[PDB]
Amino acid sequence: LHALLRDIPAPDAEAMARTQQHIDGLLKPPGSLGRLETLAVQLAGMPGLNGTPQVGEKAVLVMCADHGVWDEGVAVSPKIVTAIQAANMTRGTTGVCVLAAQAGAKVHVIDVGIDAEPIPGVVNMRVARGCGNIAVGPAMSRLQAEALLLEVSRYTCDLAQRGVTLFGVGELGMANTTPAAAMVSVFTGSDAKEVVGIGANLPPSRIDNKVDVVRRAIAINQPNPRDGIDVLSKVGGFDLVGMTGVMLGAARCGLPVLLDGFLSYSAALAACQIAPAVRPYLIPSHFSAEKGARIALAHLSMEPYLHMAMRLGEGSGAALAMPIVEAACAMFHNMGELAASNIVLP
Amino acid sequence: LHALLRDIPAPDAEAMARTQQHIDGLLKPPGSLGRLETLAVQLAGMPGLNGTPQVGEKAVLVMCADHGVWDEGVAVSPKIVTAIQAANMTRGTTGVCVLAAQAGAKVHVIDVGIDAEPIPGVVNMRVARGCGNIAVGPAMSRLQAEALLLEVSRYTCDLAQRGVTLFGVGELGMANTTPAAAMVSVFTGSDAKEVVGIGANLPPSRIDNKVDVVRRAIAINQPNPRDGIDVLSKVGGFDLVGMTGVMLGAARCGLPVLLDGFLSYSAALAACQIAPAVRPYLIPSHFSAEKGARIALAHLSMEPYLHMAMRLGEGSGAALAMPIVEAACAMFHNMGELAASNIVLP
Ligand SMILES: COc1ccc2nc[nH]c2c1
Ligand SMILES: COc1ccc2nc[nH]c2c1
Repeated sequence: LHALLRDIPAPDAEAMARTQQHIDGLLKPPGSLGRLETLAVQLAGMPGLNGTPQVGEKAVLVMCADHGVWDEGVAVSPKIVTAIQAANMTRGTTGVCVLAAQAGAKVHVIDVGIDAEPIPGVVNMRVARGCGNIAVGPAMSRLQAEALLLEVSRYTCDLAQRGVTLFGVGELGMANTTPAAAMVSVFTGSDAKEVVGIGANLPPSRIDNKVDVVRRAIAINQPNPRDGIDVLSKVGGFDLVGMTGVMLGAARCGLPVLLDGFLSYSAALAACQIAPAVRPYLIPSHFSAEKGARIALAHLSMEPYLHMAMRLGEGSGAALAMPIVEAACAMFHNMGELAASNIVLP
Repeated sequence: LHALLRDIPAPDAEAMARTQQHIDGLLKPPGSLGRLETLAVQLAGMPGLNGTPQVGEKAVLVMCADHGVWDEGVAVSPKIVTAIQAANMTRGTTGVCVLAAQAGAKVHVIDVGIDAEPIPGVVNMRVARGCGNIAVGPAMSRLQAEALLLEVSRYTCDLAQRGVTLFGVGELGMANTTPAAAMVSVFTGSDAKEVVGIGANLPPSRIDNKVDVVRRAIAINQPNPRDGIDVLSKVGGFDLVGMTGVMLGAARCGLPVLLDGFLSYSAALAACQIAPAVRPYLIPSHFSAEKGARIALAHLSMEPYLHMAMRLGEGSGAALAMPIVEAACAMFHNMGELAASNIVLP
């Protein structure tokens, strides 16, 4: 793990300088393509990309897990939905599935802690049948966290070998916006009221209780903000852990990762906390409709591309942004050059 | 023309109600897919869509024209770029071309007023070799405007027959952000300073002059804000006119049109001014980096999906949004249903 972390490559500034130069000479007013240009330069700096903005195979990793905190009345979806939906993931009927297929990406369903019998077709990395209830104690042990980090990391980088160059991260677990709020609050120093959202249609009347739960998790666990692994294990969840793992793995592998929504922001705060070197590999997707979105993003210093008012999760936002990433490559590679037209612009 | 305008169909509320119902039953928390849901319902209401969100063939229409106002020192690109770039459009090397191809859309280059010899491969609808200089008089005659409106309209709806279901609109004409600013100012009642942008990298020192030019165009022409055709003809341009025409045609045809950036916003204000019935067919794409973007959009009551800091034009933003439109259809059609999973959500 310390190994893994140490070995995260820095971006190739040399490749980046060449990219910029090339971009500047394309058939257009310099910088006219805004964020598409920036995006492309960002990709060129990623070592696993071979000095150029390029997209090979695409995968979306969905981390599924149940949470003890569900018993605190924080989630109106019935617990079993995790298991059901997870199964659906295997049939290509979910929101992520549909969106991924549209993006030509492949969805990988990973069970890291579902409170149900194993589901065939789902990758089994199950830590336990749901995590501990953060309202009265830690979600899991430090060891348990580090281990999953390792395991997910590896799996992630291993896909790299199969030709994957672009990752999308997602989750599935009833009541997960709660631990998410807790983490944000902790890493960010914001009060719970500020970061707690309605999750999957939580009735306005039930908000108050959700906030209390969050505050409690915090007070009881005393998670240390300067220690991401500490935070994750105490008030996080299996699914949160797994997302952070994907992020560490893609970074170690020198590859780009597309974030999703609020849950994903939480995991990104942790990964950056654990390894700042991770930052440059992260790519925002959309701007989640969850209440704590703006704060979480501000702390990440990220401005998403898409404003869709989405709040489904599953990695649906991630899939949705893939074409944008492809567009930047097409731009980079297929556009003609000013010089070839004898055009000169200031 | 009065005919055309009269015959613009209202959206099918019945189809819309069925869409919503169907959407609500999909494998997810109701409304969790935000704007993607809204988008889909919007499409279902379009008569040319056959009661459902669907996308057949896709086309991007690029209106190219030169402007007399170029002589007022408002644009740093050399005039000839219109002609050059237009030619490039025919080779698939431009920004729109690259983006359209990525979206599987076809680009249609239309010459409505280029100040150069005709370009083979380009559709010829040339009104004149550039429009009049708005700083000292009208861009063209009312008749000239109405005619192009008619001609572009028809061409547009005619594509509908060839299987096109989704239009994207774009332009190409050096110095065009100037007439654009003028129109915005007029329709919006904003002062020129507020709406005048840097266009294609206009040096900050040269801004002042651009604003004066705009104010002048206005004072001299006295365009009537309650008359879109009046505005267009006086301080607009051939390309502006043509964009408005695409919009009227797609609406008459009962089809959706994707807007681009600032120039496109201008044309949309005019079309809505001329025919409010046009509104429901319009679909924002991205949020242009041009200074007058926010005002123009506010007047259109539109919130774009994409924040890319783009300012290239050509219909590049339009192409970029196409996959989003496709995504809403996929969602609508390929997602599984809650009932089929025995899942019940509040
Ligand atoms: C290719 O040079 C230019 C200059 C201005 C432009 N506006 C749209 N495309 C452009 C290309
Ligand atoms: C299908 O029902 C549900 C409920 C919550 C969910 N969160 C993500 N997908 C979900 C599906």
